Amino acid sequence: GPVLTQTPPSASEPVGGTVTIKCQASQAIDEYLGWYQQKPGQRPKLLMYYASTLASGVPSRFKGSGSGTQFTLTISDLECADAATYYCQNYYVGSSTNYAFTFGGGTEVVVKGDPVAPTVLIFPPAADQVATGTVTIVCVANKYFPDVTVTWEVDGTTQTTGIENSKTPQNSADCTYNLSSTLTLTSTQYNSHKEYTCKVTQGTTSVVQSFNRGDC
Amino acid sequence: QSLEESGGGPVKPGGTLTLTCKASGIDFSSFYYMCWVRQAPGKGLEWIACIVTDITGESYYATWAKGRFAISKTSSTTVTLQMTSLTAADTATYFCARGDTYGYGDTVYALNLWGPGTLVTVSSGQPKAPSVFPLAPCCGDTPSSTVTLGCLVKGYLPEPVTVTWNSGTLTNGVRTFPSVRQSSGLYSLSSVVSVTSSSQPVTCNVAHPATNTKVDKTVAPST
Repeated sequence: GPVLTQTPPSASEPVGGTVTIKCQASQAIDEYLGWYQQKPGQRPKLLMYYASTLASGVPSRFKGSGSGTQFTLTISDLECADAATYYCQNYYVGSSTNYAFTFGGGTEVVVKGDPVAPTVLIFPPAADQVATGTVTIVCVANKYFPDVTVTWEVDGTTQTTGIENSKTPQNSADCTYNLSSTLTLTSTQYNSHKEYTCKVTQGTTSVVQSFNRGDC
Repeated sequence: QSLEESGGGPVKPGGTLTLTCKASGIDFSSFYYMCWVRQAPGKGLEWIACIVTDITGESYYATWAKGRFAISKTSSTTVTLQMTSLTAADTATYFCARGDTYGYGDTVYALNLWGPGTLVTVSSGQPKAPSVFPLAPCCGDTPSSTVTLGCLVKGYLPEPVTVTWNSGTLTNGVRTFPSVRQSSGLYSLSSVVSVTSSSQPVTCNVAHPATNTKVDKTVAPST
């Protein structure tokens, strides 16, 4: 059936704030339109159906509107717990030849808390990983906002390969992230260098953690 | 009322899976749409098919799903989704969902009930158990009243793995990061826990259902 286009693709608003997101149908669908919340790693939750009717248990600070082709979801008094992706969906059966159940593409909502710099941990590879011929150095950035960038240095040289980053969902209480960054090297590479450095940057702020292989 | 999906797992491309959805605590005096919805890694929700639970057993398919996918009500509490000619494009979490039928306009005409989802991974790779490595701060580090220790869970296929700490005694102050998939198709992840430093050991317990493996790694303080 109809194609649903959601905008913006991502929104960021402060705690306590109000965000309005949009769903547009390629053809008229009356009010046969539902809204869902999906937090990372969780199942979808119905928020709203028939465009504006609140699902059971959902607070009135969620407000849906629209008919025909243009729909909105407004969330007020934003909480860190509201950080999620939000989907609209056409839900309708007229007949065997006239039905629709398609979703919009989703809108990611980031909720902004106060800025806080991370504390940073670094973990040298254990002896038994070194034995495998490949090592992984792990850097963890705890409890931070907003987003960070990670740089790795080995004896002062910036690494350009072998890096993988993984970010947790926003904390439901304080909106902060955690991040693991790993640098993978051969055991030969690892044993040929001394200083290993993880640098975690937020704009004009950086937090740097290092170790010296000889000392471990 | 609740839904639970099953029958998900690894499959080779071209293979066939049949998922089933178990409905529990339901009202038999009412009729519903039972639907399957999938979600590719990092992607949006994608509707596959629905079926009405009345005597008609009438079904509704996404266009792309006609042919390869077959939904059917196989009991009063069970709906199945048949998937054939699988491609890695079909790798996704597969949700069972339920919503009301139209009635007199007086119903919850949307998908109000959802299962937790079942993971399907379409890959040519054989299931592979993870290697697990202890993460401890460098030996040269000044000791503190607390320490953060971890485990690196490397090179497994497919998702998921489960990581616990001291068999579930340690739950507060655990951070288990989302896996990262390497170009090889293998996955890795890390888990860390912050503890009050003590004589009690800290051990990560790593399970990988797809290979029926369970490994413990005791993390020395590196001291």
